[PDB]
Amino acid sequence: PFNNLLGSTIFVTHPDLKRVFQMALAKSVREILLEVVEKSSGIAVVTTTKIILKDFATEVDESKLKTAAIIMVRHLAQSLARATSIEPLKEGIRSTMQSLELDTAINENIGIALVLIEKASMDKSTQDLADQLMQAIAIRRYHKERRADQPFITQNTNPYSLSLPEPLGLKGVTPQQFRVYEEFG
Amino acid sequence: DPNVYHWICQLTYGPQKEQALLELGRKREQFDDLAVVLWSSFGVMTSLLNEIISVYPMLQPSNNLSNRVCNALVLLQCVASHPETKHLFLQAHIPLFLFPFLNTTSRQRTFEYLRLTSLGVIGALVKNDSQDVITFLLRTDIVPLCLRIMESSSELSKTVAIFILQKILLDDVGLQYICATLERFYAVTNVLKDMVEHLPGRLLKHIIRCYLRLSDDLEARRLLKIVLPAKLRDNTFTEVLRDDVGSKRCLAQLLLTLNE
Repeated sequence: PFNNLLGSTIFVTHPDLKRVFQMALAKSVREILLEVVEKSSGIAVVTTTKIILKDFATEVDESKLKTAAIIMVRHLAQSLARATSIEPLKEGIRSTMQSLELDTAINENIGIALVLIEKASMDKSTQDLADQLMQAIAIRRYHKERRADQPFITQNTNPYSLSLPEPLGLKGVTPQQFRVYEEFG
Repeated sequence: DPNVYHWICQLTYGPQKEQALLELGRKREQFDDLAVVLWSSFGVMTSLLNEIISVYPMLQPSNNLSNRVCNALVLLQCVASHPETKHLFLQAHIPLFLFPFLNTTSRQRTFEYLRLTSLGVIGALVKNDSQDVITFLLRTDIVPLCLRIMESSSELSKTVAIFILQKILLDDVGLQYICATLERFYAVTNVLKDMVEHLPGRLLKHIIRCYLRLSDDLEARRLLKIVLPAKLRDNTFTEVLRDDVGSKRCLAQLLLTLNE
């Protein structure tokens, strides 16, 4: 659609064919968009929820939880989106093209279509998580205001993480190094 | 013990971390532990998952990169099949990241090992016989995907594929999903029929096991009467079946269950 479908030759540079091409991409996207986003984000928010809470059990400053919670589920969804959408999109993009050299043209412009299924599956992921992190975000607000100098959480289970060793395990608070791991990627 | 802590530390932070992945993978068979240590440890699961998700753009067609991620896969395979960490791993929706790997059709030795290692995880996930695993797997396109593997590619990956299926069929919930419809029934039967004609090996013992399982369902028991591969009814496989008692007792019963 926008930005001329650059760069390419043929289908991009021929106006009559340019129209039916843009119509093929849009129909391709709208077809799998609903199917992909629901499933991908569904795995993203769940798999991050269980991971983050386990690792962050001793962590305070929900802003520091939110920061590492958001970027984890966002990037993980965007990665599961592109990977999921790539194959069926193209196969559909060609299938809807012949009905109404191809691979060379579409592989240049498949970037846009992918970016939408990413952006969409990301935002619904950041949403569904925030609603499911509410109880975990709230239970730390009470423990922040009501009891300050006290140790943190141990909400349900950390039986084997009660072990001693160096920062492969739960501490106090999460050290700057441990918080750096989930701070990047 | 304390050559492990340093490697795990490296895996999370320390620069090499492929060597550590290699080392820890080699020592994964001892102490009957470290499965819990891998899960309970901070940053490990996030890191192990990061190794996997870095292979996604590479799925367009490789090399040692495929060996690196394969080492992270056996690590996850170690986490799986461990009673403490199994249901935690399962309920954490981690294994669902291994399906795009399994979707790869490439027959290169690399992608052959990729799928093979990844198959080991799911195979280990069903190894301990837990019903919640089955009901989780049937949520997904796994069973049709295994069927793709069973007919083609490598005898090794096939042996893993037929095993995973046999486990699902063994469960009452799995035997319901398969053999629910003719579309799903004839999807599995034809492949099993193909492998028998296209055929010591374990592939035969598992195939017989699957038929004997499908012999339970009466609606399946009827259709199998006609749809049974004649090779099994014949004596063709007898010679190789003399060495396996269990395979013989299952095949004999399958024939006994067949007809009336």
